[PDB]
Amino acid sequence: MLIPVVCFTCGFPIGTYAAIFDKARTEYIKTKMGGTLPQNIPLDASLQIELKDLITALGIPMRVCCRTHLITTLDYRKYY
Amino acid sequence: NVDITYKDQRDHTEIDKLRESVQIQFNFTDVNIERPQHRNYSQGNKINLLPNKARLCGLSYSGPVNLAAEVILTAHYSNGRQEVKRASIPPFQVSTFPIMRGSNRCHTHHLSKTAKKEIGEDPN
Amino acid sequence: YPRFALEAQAYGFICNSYIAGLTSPEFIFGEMNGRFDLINKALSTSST
Amino acid sequence: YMTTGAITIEINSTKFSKLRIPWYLIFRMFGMTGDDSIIEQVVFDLESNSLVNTFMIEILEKSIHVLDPIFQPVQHELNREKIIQFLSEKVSKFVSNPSAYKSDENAVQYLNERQLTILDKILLPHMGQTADTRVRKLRFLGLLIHKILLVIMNVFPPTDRDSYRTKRVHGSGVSLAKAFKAIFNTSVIAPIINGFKELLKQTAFEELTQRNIIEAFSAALSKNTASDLNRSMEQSIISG
Amino acid sequence: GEMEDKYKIFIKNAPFDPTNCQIKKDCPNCHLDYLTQICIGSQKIIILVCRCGYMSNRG
Amino acid sequence: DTGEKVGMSKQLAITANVCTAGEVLSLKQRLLSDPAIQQLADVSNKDIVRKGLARVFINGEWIGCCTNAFELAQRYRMLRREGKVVHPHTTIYWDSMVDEVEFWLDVGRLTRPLLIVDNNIEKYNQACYKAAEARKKGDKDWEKHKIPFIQNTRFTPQMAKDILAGTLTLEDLVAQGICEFITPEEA
Ligand SMILES: [Zn+2]
Ligand SMILES: [Zn+2]
Repeated sequence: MLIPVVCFTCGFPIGTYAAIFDKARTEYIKTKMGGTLPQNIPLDASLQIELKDLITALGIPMRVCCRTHLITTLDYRKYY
Repeated sequence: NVDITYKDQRDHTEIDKLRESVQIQFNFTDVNIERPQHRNYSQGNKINLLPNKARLCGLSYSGPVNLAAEVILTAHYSNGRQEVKRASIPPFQVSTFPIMRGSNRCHTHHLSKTAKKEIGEDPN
Repeated sequence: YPRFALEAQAYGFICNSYIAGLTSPEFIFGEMNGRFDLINKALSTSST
Repeated sequence: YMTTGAITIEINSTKFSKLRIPWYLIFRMFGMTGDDSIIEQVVFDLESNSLVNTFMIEILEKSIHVLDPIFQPVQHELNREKIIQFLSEKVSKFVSNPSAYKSDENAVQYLNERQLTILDKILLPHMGQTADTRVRKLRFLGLLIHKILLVIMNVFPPTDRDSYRTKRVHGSGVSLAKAFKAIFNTSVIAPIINGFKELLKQTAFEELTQRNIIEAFSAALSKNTASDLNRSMEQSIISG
Repeated sequence: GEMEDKYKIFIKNAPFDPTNCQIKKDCPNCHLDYLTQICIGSQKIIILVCRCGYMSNRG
Repeated sequence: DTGEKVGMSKQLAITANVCTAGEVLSLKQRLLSDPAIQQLADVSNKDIVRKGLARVFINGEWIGCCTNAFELAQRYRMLRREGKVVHPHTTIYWDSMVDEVEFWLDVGRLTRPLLIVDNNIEKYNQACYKAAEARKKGDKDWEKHKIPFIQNTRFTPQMAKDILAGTLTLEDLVAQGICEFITPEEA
């Protein structure tokens, strides 16, 4: 229901940066879109923004697993 | 619109011996459907039955149906003369018909995503 | 495909490999072929 | 269509039960008796001498010369009314005492009118239910026979039982209605009939007033009817 | 046989059915660039029909 | 995938819907009013096989005969694209093998929207005709009167962008004749 405390695969503490990563990510996407209605922002276009440098700025390594689970984990607070 | 004839077999008076059969005829006048309701057990009216309440209590999410009718009968004698009677029935709760979830007859039609989420329904 | 089509594609010739990706007509023909094998495998239990 | 050559018609419905009538009698009851007109009701022409039309008249001419055990004395009959009379002789379930209602005049007309109106509504009801639509019901039934003989002809394939140009998907509303009514038949009007039966069996009808009509109507619709109807409707939905 | 009544209606309607196979071949009657090809029967008889009424095999 | 249930429980495709029942009476009273239809009681079987008239069914029942079945079916198809005279969910089938027209507006018809392809076949045909006129008359450069054939859909990238932006709907595409609903009968 949230980004996990640790990476499911290796156990790196990805959760200690999860909250920040969420909020920062949102702001970052609002920079790349240019002030659009939340529905007029298509879902497929919000996912094509590269989050590589943002995750690196969080101090997270270049591990495939950690970034997979950080980027793709669904938050329940946005579905209910 | 039912219309049939049945042979009568009452043989006590002379006036009974003057008759042949009874012509049955009747129809229904006004039909309407209201939302599902519940009793709450206080000797009162019917209160709204929410879907989760029916899920939990093992009830049925059925709304009562209201019908009106007209019953007009004919009486046939031996000679060939007839006696016609008429009767009017006001709106009358016939039975409860099941209600589909999310339809016009459902309570979660006037209720939005927040309202569905608040009472114990799936908002999506 | 039009009526009385003479091209080989109209009757189930697939020019694409799986790694290249089939098209809609080729996927349908391959779906027709695959469904036959499932049905015959369903007759495997009952008939014998 | 049979191996011998007879072309027959069965009308499955509530009133009747799987009776098969040769393809000429249905046409003759409706006012079209001449054989040339009837062969123009299926082949649509008598002046085209091609393979299809020659073989069509061959099959249909051979069809009308078979002796069905049920329609022997009504095989070459000339008019409509006595054909309908024999129809009543056959299908009338409540008539089991022949040679008696024929001694009077009114019963013949009553049976003829009843069998005229039922077959006016029970045959091809999508074309109408009044007498003015009977004539074109003849033409449409002829067209159906023609289409069937074209498949006998090996000219067109039979109907594909799996293509979706001849399928429909109904769903909740239609099935719920047709089950709300199929069980309405047993638990409502039959109880009303029986309640009126037992009200007439006890209380004098010339003494019966409106109050007792209301009493009997609300008695025949007591909790047994409402219970049985809804229980059978839910049992039908859950049983499959 | 065929081409005569088993498919006469279909053949006459062929130049108008949009789902029929067209052939890049000139027409003699109306000098049209394309014709409609139909392959009927188990002998696979080929007929080139045109909207102008042209028909091969003397039709 | 296993057992006797294979091929028994089917699933709708992503764009497939099921049609409700349309107003059959409006279309029927429109058809009987159409001058290009001879009424069923106003024509006989001999007439319809002599001239070869084509019969017009609506929702199952036969309601007259037309002279040119293809022309009637395509004119009603063109009316269905305007959306005012014929309802967009009307099935208009034309059996060219037996030469009959069928209109359907009942319940249970699977439909899906399909983008409509147009072309300039009429301009191509007149160009071919004038090229033939110059061909037999003796012009050595007759073939520069011919025009290329063009077939295309009217769906543009801007319409896709607006669908993603929510400013365009399917009912707006049907309304301006870009897509139309097709049934397995009409397909
Ligand atoms: Zn990891
Ligand atoms: Zn031509």
